[PDB]
Amino acid sequence: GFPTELKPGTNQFLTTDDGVSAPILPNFHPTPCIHIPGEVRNLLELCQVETILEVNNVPTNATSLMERLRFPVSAQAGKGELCAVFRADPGRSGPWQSTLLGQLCGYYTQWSGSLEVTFMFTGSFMATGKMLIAYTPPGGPLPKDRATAMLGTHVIWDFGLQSSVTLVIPWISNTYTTGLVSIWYQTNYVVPIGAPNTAYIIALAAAQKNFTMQLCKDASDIL
Amino acid sequence: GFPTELKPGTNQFLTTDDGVSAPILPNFHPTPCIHIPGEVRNLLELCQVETILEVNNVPTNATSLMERLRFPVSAQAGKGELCAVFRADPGRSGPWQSTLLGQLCGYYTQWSGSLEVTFMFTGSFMATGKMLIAYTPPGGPLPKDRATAMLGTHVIWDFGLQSSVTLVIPWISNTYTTGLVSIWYQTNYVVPIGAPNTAYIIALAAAQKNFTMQLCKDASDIL
Amino acid sequence: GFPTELKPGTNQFLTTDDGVSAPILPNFHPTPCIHIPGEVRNLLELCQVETILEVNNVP
Amino acid sequence: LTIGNSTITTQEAANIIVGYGEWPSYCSDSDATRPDVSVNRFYTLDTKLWEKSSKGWYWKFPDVLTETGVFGQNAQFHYLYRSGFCIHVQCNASKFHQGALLVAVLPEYVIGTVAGGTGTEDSHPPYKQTQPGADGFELQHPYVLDAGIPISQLTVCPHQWINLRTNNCATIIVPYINALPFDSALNHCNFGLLVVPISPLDYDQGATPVIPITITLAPMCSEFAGLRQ
Amino acid sequence: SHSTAETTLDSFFSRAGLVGEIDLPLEGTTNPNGYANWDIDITGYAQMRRKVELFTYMRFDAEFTFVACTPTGQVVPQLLQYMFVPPGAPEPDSRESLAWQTATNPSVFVKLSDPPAQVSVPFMSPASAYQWFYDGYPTFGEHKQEKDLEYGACPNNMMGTFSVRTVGTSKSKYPLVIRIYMRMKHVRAWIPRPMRNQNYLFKANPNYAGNFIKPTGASRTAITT
Amino acid sequence: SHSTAETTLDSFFSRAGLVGEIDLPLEGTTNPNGYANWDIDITGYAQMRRKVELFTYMRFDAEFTFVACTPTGQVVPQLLQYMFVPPGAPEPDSRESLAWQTATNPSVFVKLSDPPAQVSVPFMSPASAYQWFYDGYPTFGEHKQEKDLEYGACPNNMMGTFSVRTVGTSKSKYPLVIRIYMRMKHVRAWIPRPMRNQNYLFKANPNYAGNFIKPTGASRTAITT
Amino acid sequence: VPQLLQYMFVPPGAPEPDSRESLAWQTATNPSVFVKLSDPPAQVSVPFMSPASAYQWFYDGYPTFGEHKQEKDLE
Repeated sequence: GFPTELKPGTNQFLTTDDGVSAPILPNFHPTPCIHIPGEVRNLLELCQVETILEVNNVPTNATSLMERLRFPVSAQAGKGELCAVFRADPGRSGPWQSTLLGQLCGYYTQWSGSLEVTFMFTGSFMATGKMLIAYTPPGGPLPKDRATAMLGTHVIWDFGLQSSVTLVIPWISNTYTTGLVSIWYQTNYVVPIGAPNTAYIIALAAAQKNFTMQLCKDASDIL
Repeated sequence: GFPTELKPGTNQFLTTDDGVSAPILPNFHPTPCIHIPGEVRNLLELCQVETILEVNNVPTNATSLMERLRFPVSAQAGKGELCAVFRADPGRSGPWQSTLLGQLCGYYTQWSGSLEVTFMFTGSFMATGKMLIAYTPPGGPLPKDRATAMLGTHVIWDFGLQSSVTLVIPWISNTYTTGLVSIWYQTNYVVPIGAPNTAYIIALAAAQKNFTMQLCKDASDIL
Repeated sequence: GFPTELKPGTNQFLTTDDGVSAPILPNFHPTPCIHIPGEVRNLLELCQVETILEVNNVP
Repeated sequence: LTIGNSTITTQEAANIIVGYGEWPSYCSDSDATRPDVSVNRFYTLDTKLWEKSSKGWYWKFPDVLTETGVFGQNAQFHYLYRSGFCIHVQCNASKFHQGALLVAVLPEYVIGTVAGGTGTEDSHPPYKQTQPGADGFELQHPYVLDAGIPISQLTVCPHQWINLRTNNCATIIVPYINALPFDSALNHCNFGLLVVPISPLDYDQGATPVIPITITLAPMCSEFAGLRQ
Repeated sequence: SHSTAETTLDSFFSRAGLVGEIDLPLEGTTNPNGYANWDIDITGYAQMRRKVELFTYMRFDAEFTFVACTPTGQVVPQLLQYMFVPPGAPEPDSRESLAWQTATNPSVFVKLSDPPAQVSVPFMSPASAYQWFYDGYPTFGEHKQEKDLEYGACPNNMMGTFSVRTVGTSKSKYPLVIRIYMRMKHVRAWIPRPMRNQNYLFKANPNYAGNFIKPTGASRTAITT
Repeated sequence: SHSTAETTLDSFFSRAGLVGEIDLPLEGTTNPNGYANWDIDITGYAQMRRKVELFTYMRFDAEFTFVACTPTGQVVPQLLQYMFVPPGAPEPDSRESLAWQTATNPSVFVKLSDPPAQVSVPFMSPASAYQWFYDGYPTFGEHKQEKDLEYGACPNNMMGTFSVRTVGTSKSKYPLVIRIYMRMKHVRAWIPRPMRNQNYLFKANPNYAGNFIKPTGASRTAITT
Repeated sequence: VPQLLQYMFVPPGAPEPDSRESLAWQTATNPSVFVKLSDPPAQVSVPFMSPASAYQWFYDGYPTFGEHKQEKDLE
């Protein structure tokens, strides 16, 4: 009875449409939601939880899958280099995808931020020494030597102080693709007579406030 | 004349839809509803009315259907056991479906609550004795003996006091399927010379405030 | 449920029509537009700019 | 703590963690006796053999305590039970010992048995596989915990890390956490205790090859309740 | 749900249930004249009868829908109109009866692409409440010397009937199947009666069988549970 | 975008994804009776199962749409009605079963020109949250002397099923293909669980294969990057 | 003609479908609308979702953000 010409897009079906229809049960009402002690309103608080990282993914056979979780340190190495932490890319395959944060970012496309890698010392009681952490800016290649790592940004890590580590940016410019953080052996691990010459170290990573994503898209590679 | 694209679900037909259309008689108006003395606004008040229960459904032939309504008590039994009241399940077949409350709950699915079974004593005038009622918590099996019933929750019933019976819960836990209430012969029915040795007892059940249903669904088994 | 007769021009398609529809991404929101120093709000200011003219188009 | 004849010393300068920082609340629905004289004494679970080849231990709660202990015998009377748990893990090591143990509590930890062959056809767990009693069973492959649950994802739930360097003992208070305040006692598995070491025990020859690890528990909120059935 | 508004009488009783199918084949004996009349019988279908037999007197509004389709589920471009005949007007007997000319009923022009129309009739019964069995003597006189056939008869209690016919001079070339869905909206209880336990044998009389049965005899003995 | 409202959970999770196709050919063995019942299984499709397995307990409302078309993408003038059977009512077994007569479900009369109807059902599960694997003993007694087949069984956890059938007495002469699109609107997290890394082998049990694999082994050596 | 058609957009993150039975057809993020050809064509709107702040069809510079200039730079 009211004048209206057929406008385009009335019977159109949308994949992302959000509409409301009459309930199938206009008389049976759902029970009220009771209070439960365990309560979470945003999954993001769970998203920035700390996660362990599996570094030693070098083996592949089933006969050596048990020691993947932890990696050893050896005193045989002297003034050498243990391992270079891979580029902080939650999307690229490797140890990153094994992490919960990597599985989170596996459904997204872009990610930009500054990452910190914390280490807690687990040597012997009488063990002493100095271990040195250094970060390399993006674009620049891997440092050639311990001296090459030292001539850039450098952070002193003492074995008696655990959490003093902080993220310091090398430099900012005004404009491989991304840089990586590496560890070098400043002093070989030394123990006296009667103490074991090997130990294990644990690596853990977390998410900062500046970590965000802008676009959501449904993309799962596995399975 | 007004822009509008065809939205999904315009000509959709719903089973539970509630709509209003123009009356077939826009000029003939129905007569006003006059006041009548008999008046009920909610059928629930009728729903929690008291109902009689038919216990002795043991016979099945047409030649014994007359005494179904009442059951006798005999003095020949001494320190025995008359009958175990069936589990309070209005849905399961048996004496429960014969009740109005059972017919009510026959159209629903779930029901949870605590039930009380009241007995009014109808022995002889000079008859005396003590009769004992005891409830068994769910999960636990039927008590083996009168002593087994006594060692649990127990309620003393005197023949001079009729309505003192009340519902007392055995115990609450923090987690067959449901328990049943049973009656046991504490003292055999005794009458002196010149008095009859048999009598009849009546059983009645009602609904409490905590009795509710959440979901409605049309399901009739008969016919 | 509401009375309405089919008025002319409901399903009509117009070349110059300007309508709005639901976004394809109701949960992914575009990033806010940040401030940049170079800024123009009307192209007309560029329209009345001075221009050189090529007279000798004889060859 | 000094309550009666009990006199023990513990360390109050440790990291006391509480799950979400919320004590259990009481229910007030209608869907339907706390002796602490001879039951409040501290119970010490049998010591486990912490050794280099030790893979870990698991325990179902309160399944293992249904009948085994005094908690078992006084739970055999009440149909329902609910109480808090006092986690008591301590490290006793010398200046020549090394290691790192990871202890966490996982609500609703489902157990998975072995199922080989090309065709998926499983049976039901038997009595001893469902509850082995106090004997326990050592995990064959803890890397996925003999249940298809890899260790890398155990951190998602509230957890804490054990470094024996500074602490001598660790006490964790986990409240009575459950989705339904009224639930079955002998049927539903509330949670389980998993102890998975990360750094294997290390020591030179000459020291004790096994470290006595102690697990102690106490009812924080003794409430049998329920009805006799 | 958590809110008690979902669990109210409106959602408990609001359910469009099947009442019957109108058989109008291409050829047949029942209605070869191209139309049919269906009296509105609530006692005809067992489950709705069992629902309404809990009460006696009540007050509700009636809304009707005519869902018509072929036995293959397809639609055809044929012109159809749904017209209700009031009880006062006599039911049409011939294809050209004057009962088709009731001016009181408005008409709506649509096509089968448009979903079926909705029609509502209020409580127009002369009495204040429904009564299917009439206890007493309809005659209001002293006549009790003849054969009183009026016992149980009620020539005043008809609520009317529906008249669905094929519009047009030409006979329809398609077979059709019509379905109708009913539900009660406004329910009130005035005079309660016991809810029936023994099956009825006839719809127009409360008569029963001579061989009564027992609702259930699963319990073999009172001792066993 | 610039506004953070576009990047919220509603747009992150609002996406109608395919759940399955209902095969109702002109002739066949699966459903030769002219109707079918499809149980609502969230674990059946891998990606939505992988999405929902991040959490355990949650609370959401369900909205269903029935998109039906021929394998050639054309429409036919056939009358169809979508009717849902409650779990309490038994699933219909025969073409003339009484389960088709549920009065609680209203009906809508439309044609295929009208786009598919939208139907919404709230959270009607008896429990407060979804649980697909039941840990414990469904029997609430001391019976542990027999063969306990109930371990993992839950005869109370069915959410119901859909009943789509060809309306009419005549058999449908057209083959049809039905597609259904699902998305969750209101999402809340109560009890987190680790997100699955190893592939499942069966849907009704958490069992796995005896030969475990590694998520990725691209990194040949730790030295190389 | 009475044929059933649906318009579905694939996000750049999701790969383009290669086969008729590819999993790219199963993107849950896109709602679906059921209509017929009698209904005029549907209207779909997408905002500016480009990662940059503005359009750029010709890219001047080196996409590689390293010092690699010894090989054949096809980028």
